[PDB]
Amino acid sequence: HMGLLSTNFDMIQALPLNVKQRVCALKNLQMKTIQIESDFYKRVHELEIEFEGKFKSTFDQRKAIVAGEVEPTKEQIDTPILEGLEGDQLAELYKAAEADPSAKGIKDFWLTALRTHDLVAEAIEEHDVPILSYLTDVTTAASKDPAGFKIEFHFATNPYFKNQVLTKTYLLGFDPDAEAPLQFDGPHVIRAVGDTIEWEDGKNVTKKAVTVKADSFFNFFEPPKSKDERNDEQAEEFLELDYEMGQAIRDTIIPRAVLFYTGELQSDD
Amino acid sequence: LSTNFDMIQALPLNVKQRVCALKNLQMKTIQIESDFYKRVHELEIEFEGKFKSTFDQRKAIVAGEVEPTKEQIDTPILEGLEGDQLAELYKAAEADPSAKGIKDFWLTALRTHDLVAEAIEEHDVPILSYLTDVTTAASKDPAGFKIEFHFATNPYFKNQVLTKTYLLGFDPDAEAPLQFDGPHVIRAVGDTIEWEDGKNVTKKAVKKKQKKGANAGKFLTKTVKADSFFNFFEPPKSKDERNEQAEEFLELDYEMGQAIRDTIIPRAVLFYTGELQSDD
Amino acid sequence: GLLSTNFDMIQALPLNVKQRVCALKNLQMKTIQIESDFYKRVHELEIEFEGKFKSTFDQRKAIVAGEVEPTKEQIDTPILQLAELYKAAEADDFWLTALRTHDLVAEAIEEHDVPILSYLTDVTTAASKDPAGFKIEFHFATNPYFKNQVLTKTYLLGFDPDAEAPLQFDGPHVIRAVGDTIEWEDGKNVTKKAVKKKQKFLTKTVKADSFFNFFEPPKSKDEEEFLELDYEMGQAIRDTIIPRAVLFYTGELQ
Amino acid sequence: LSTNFDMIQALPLNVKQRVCALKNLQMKTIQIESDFYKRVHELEIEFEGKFKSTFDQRKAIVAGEVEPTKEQIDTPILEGLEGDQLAELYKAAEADPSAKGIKDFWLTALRTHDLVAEAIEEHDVPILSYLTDVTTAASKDPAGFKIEFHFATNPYFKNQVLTKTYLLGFDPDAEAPLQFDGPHVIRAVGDTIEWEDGKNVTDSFFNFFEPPKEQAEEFLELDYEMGQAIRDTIIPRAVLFYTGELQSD
Amino acid sequence: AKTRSSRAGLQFPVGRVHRLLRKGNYAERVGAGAPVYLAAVLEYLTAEILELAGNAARDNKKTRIIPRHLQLAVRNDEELNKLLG
Amino acid sequence: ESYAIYVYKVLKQVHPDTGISSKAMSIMNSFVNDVFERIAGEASRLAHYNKRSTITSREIQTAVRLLLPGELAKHAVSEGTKAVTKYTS
Repeated sequence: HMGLLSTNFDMIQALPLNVKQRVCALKNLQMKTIQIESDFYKRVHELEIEFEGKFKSTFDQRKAIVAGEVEPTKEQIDTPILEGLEGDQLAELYKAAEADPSAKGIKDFWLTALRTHDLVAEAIEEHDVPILSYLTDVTTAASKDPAGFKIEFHFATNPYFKNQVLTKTYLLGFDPDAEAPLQFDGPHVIRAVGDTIEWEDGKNVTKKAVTVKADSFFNFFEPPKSKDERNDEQAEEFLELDYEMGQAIRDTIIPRAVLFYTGELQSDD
Repeated sequence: LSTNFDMIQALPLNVKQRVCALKNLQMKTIQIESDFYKRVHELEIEFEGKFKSTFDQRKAIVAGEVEPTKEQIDTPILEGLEGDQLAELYKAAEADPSAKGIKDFWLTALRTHDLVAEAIEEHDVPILSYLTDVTTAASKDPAGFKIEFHFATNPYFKNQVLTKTYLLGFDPDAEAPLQFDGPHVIRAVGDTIEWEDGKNVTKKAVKKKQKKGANAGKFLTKTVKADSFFNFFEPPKSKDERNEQAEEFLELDYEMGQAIRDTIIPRAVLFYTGELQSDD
Repeated sequence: GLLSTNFDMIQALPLNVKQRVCALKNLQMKTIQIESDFYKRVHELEIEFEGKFKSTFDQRKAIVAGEVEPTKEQIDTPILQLAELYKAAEADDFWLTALRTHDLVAEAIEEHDVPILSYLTDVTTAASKDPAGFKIEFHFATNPYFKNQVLTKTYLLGFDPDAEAPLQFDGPHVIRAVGDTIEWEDGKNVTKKAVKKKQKFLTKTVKADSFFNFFEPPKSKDEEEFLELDYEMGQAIRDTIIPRAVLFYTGELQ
Repeated sequence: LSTNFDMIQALPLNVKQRVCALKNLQMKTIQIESDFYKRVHELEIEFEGKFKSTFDQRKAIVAGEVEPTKEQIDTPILEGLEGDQLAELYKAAEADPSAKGIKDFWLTALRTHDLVAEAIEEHDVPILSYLTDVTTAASKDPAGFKIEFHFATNPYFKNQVLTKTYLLGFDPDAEAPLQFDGPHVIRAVGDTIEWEDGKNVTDSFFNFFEPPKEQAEEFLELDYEMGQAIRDTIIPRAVLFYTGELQSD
Repeated sequence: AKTRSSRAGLQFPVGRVHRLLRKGNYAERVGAGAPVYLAAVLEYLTAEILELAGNAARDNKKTRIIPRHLQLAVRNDEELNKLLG
Repeated sequence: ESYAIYVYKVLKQVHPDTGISSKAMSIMNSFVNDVFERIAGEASRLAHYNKRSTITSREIQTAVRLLLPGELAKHAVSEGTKAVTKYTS
């Protein structure tokens, strides 16, 4: 929160000017230390881009398993479906339901994973659920040239829209702002760019029937703007929450999708 | 912690084997994450030198070894103040020449952080007033990091520097392979405080009753652990070392060390002024 | 303990007599150790006599399995009117009947265990010295319920007084019991049963009543009367049923 | 009468001859068991000497002939008592030099055992107060055991020791071999008490030395059980009955 | 100690309770008094359950409160059973 | 979340030399978290009937009374009020 109302404000008020000016020097060096951190975060972003290819293979296999394209191996089968289960309990769970050959792959896998995460769950409304049942994969990739990252929602052939993939892009800034140089917590978002959904007829859940904007998860592809039309701080708050949800999908859900499917993970950590 | 458990129960064994296969693939992703975190650690070790200059200048200013420059003076002590308030704050106290440096600087910074604040007791305050600097550095070959509390010549102990090292593992735990969130702690190594006479605040004596003993219904004097911040240099033994409610204390020890290394040391003055308060 | 029937007397004894009583307790401990050695010797005697009983028990196994035919003297032994009883049926499950005749074992034998126990070719017992204990082997035949040729239940026993309760020695006690792993086939595990819960209904396999739970013994130190009852059933099989098996078959013992 | 009687009758009787063969083998097993019990009897006789030292030390301590040792003193008088209660109990009475050892030790031990308690009458208590020792020993050719009640100089009878012997059979019956459960009792032989004048209490416990040798066989069996209780339970753990911490049959 | 929770006599984390209340998006703003109150109430419930479960551990001659001890303590106390059951 | 350290402090305060298992401590953590969730949810509901959705000691108090049964509720309210009093002092 910073500013005044600083926990140790009365102390700094009582400090003689001698130390009051020394504290000012420490603030100046703190600004320099913040700048070094920004360079660090740029390096970490490049490191994420480097490892994208290393993670790609495992995520592609997950997509294959979810889509029923490939079958599990013996080693994969001898993996506990839920961690922390005794052999007796594991046997009970495996023998609690009989195999249905009709069910090809995991159904509603990404829908369930997204709705198990609290932040994303608050965005999913009832009319978006059947649409999200078609989510075959959710992928992310980070760029350095326009400084940002993207999240791609790969859908199947659905009676709601013709788009095969819906893309959400975030352009991010790694340098601290001059207004609040000491309030640097990592890369911030400069802007967000959504997608245009080729909705079928009468299926656009983002629009109400009163035509006015409705509440839907797919508004995620209609992000707020930074160079808005002056015809509005709520837009900035909306953009920050949109960025937070994008980070939740990119950094937490996609890396550990099954743990959200199994529900063994929640938003914290 | 198996949210959506009834669903997993209702899944046909056919889909259950696919979910377990996904868990195996999650283990593979975790291994790649472990390699990522190893690289990130090397990056921090690389940036140690870049941070050194600013941290050393801070240490010099706090100890009164150097005086602020014009650019340093024209930096607002409290960011976000109105000018009519900044001028009043500067003119609210007159300069005292006796005060050489910033006293209790590291004491104030450590006590403003919530987690560390819960560890500092009042009898620990005068000892922590001798804290000239707090530095941290990371190792790759033993795979860990250290926090060094530089003390001055004090009537509490003869130790010139109190060092706390954490040996941490970057590979997923065999116990909880899917619960990998980054490097975990293998064990923690404290220091031996050359306490003077009657100054050991980490240990006390209690006249307890060993009547709950062995053919001895008598009361005896026992040396019991006393509540102090310097018990930080007597870390909880790891699983291998000595053998409930000890892994939790060790994890809190690791959390406090991480708070000092990642949060307080990089932004110490922000905790001194209290403009930033983190918890965990 | 302090609730000793003659506690007021023991307190009323002068320190002079009380220290002498303490001496008697020490000598009692020595006597307890001598008894421990005695029981060890009796166990060694049982192991020695195992071989003496072995030949007769092997002949029993051969006769029960139809491997050998009886001799004239064997015919001339009363089965329990003799002519009427012998001539009552025209010519052409030993352990099942024998075990179900013993009351304690019978309470463990349920209906679904009867066809399984119809495969019992032999039941044998033997005692060990270095791993101080004994074992019971239920030798089964080729059965459509499990692949086990023999199901073994072992009891590890302690012949030395406990240091916690040194004066409470009553003979060898049971330290722990080790069962066996039954290679139950599919739908043949009589120790388990199915049940469901409200909502496709979710099936929940649950514990069932069977004699073969005898081969799933209670644990000793893991996180007690059940273990003692398991030991009692094992003692009944080893000491009473196996030595006089036909006497339980004929019903000549109550 | 046989529980599984219908089984033998409904049996095709071809295998019934096999059952008869098993009956013969059971007779053989019964004989082997008889030899086993004989060996156990020899083992008890062998262990008599091992128990002798401790039992004689008990006799000396009870009679005040010897004094307790430092190790002997540092044994809790009652098991399961902590240091507080143990010290308090020791501090409940002061040492009386007018007591020669344990008084009525064997009387108390015998009367704490349930079966023996039912035999002890009121007039037998002062007589049994002279019991220095109760010992037992087993024989092989007489095939049995004996219990000797060693008495002191008493104004009730001149017998120094009253002996009760049980002659036992370890061999299976030839007529009915299959009802063998171990050594049985053949007979019991008491002693002749040289009572003084007006002291013959014979309802009394000392009728135990006048053995009987449906109700008479029951008398012999209960007499044998009392003898076994004295031999196997009371004598081995006499002090446990003295303190009353053990009451068994 | 010197913590926000030490300024109310409580041994539960006032700061952590505040953070959880804000992070849970229960409302738009939360004052300082609500974390103090909530942490105090949770500390009281923890203390009462621990008291009953440790008394039960004593009645079972155990220095470690096993979960069965908490179960017996909860069932025996009618109010605790109404709250937790 | 985990209140294990604080639960342990409370345990040593109430019973000095008793201890708690790790599974019992998990049961205690679930108790504390469940009560937290119920009290916070009720506070949120009672704050919807307020302006700008601010949660003070009032909403927590009302939730405590509406959830905690009988004597427990009374004692909880007492200690909450005491704590807010000292925190303000």
